[PDB]
Amino acid sequence: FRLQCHRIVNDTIFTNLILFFILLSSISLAAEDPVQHTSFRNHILGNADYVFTSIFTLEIILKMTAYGAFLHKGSFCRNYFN
Repeated sequence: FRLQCHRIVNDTIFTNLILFFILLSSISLAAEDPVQHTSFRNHILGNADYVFTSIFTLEIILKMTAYGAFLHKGSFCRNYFN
């Protein structure tokens, strides 16, 4: 029943997580269009960015709980999850 942690650490999860983080940082931030009205193309771009951010948050939270209830105390830098 503990093979889930092994699957989380294995299966190149780190590489795809890095790729997803880089792509979300590049898309949801650089392509922001600060000074604009609601618009149509900008509106649908913002909606797509919101949906992508939501699904990325969902994937991050579902990829959590690797060690279980032990990373809360021994967290040198895992506290970023907060």
